[PDB]
Amino acid sequence: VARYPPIVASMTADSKAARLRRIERWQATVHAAESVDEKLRILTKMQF
Amino acid sequence: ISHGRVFRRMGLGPESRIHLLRNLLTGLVRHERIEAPWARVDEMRGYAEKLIDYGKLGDTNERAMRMADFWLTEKDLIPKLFQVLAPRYKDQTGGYTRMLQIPNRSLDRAKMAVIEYKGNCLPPLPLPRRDSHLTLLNQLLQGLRQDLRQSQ
Amino acid sequence: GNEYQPSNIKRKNKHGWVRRLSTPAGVQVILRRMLKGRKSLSH
Amino acid sequence: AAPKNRRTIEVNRCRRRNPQKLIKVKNNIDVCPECGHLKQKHVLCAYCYEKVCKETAEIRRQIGKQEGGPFKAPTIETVVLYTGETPSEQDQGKRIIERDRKRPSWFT
RNA sequence: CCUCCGCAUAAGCCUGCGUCAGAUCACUGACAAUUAACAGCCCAAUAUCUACAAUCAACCAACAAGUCAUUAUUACCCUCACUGUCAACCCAACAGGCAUGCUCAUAAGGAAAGGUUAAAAAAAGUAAAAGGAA
RNA sequence: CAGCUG
RNA sequence: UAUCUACUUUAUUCCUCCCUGUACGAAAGGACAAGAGAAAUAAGG
Ligand SMILES: [Mg+2]
Ligand SMILES: [Mg+2]
Ligand SMILES: [Mg+2]
Ligand SMILES: [Mg+2]
Ligand SMILES: [Mg+2]
Ligand SMILES: [Mg+2]
Ligand SMILES: [Mg+2]
Ligand SMILES: [Zn+2]
Repeated sequence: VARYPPIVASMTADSKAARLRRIERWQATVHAAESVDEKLRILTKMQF
Repeated sequence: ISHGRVFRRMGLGPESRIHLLRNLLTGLVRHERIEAPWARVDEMRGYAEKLIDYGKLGDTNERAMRMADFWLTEKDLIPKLFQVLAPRYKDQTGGYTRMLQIPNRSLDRAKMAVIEYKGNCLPPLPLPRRDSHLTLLNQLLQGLRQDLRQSQ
Repeated sequence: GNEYQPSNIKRKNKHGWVRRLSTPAGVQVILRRMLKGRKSLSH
Repeated sequence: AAPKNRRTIEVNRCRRRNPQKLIKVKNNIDVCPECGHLKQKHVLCAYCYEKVCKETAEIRRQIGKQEGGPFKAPTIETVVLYTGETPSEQDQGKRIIERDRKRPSWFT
């Protein structure tokens, strides 16, 4: 009955756990991308 | 003119003072003892004792869980506030923290303070003791108390 | 004061050894620097 | 504006040596009874507070070793134990932070 | 908590937060590094050819009329050298400027607060009774 | 002109 | 971007009303003063 928030890092902090969580929100956009052109447009756009 | 202005103005706005104090309060729920500069500490001391008074309102209370959700930036401390700190202080009604002064900070010579939460596992602070009851003045006054009790 | 907007092509083409020797006046520029005793006669 | 004349060292010495600019001899200063290094009243002893700070530093290091990783605040009270001490009957249902030195005279 | 910033190439600069050591709001000495496929660095003559833009090019639509090409004979047999590759960087100022490709809020990059108090005056922002250029 | 606005 | 001098807490008025539409004048006319009011400004809160 106790509604504890989930123990995760934050999305906006300047830490190293928070960065991994930002990586997960990018990847979560890939999982929810419908067509394969969308997925391949996400997985290749940041040119490093 | 600041008559009856009760809040320090801090940080770089009202929002930023509430985020500074929220970081100090998060630090003190986590570590149970903090050195920080003095004005920041007593501002946050006001907020700290209120936060336990929301911790005693029960885990199941919705308003308490909203306040704990805001005020504790690390979410693992919200089980600590409702199962460690609030059961610890379930007897006494106030005075959950103690604040003392440290010597001034070496860097910029700021007035420094410690607050801890009372009754924590950490080594105790060198608390300022009153003088012994067996001193000269305290024995004269003890004798005087014995005489004024002898009036009845 | 960003009057100097550098490139090496303009620098060697303007003031290099070959442009200095291309004219008689420029040869006299080199000769004056050689007589003052300078470490850089040109670019 | 700019200064009309140059101030002299007689005027200057009267300015920067009057008692509003001198350092006040303070007299809060006592001797800490426990350590004998002189402290100030109304302020904790620097020395004894440095003792307590260093021991909370070792204890928090071992808290960090027994937790492992961030976001591991236990829902249990904690007890610090030193070498050769049984956990008491009161210490049951509390996580235990074993130390490697002796129990100090001032920790209790 | 910001992010109108980033990451690369270009131009520029030329070892300029690598390791070891030391002196000095709180540089000197030693050592080590940038490895070519990317990019520069090209071309055997002598003749002779090159009327019909580009624009999703399809028509349609035009005028300001356009950025791209060979053939003939002769000579020709060895082969992967040389150079660039670093950085927190340049031109200024003691604010600004900067070509191009991607990312268009970021996976990348960062911090507006030395500590306090909360006077005046000044700057900026927000709110303002009734009135609405007086 | 009407409207808004320290 | 203030160096020097100097400096930084020394109750009026209008309108109304009354007295009075009396005094005064002889008719026209028509008081003062004092009082009550309501305003406004300034001064101090
Ligand atoms: Mg290639
Ligand atoms: Mg590079
Ligand atoms: Mg980042
Ligand atoms: Mg401030
Ligand atoms: Mg400051
Ligand atoms: Mg102005
Ligand atoms: Mg208004
Ligand atoms: Zn002491």
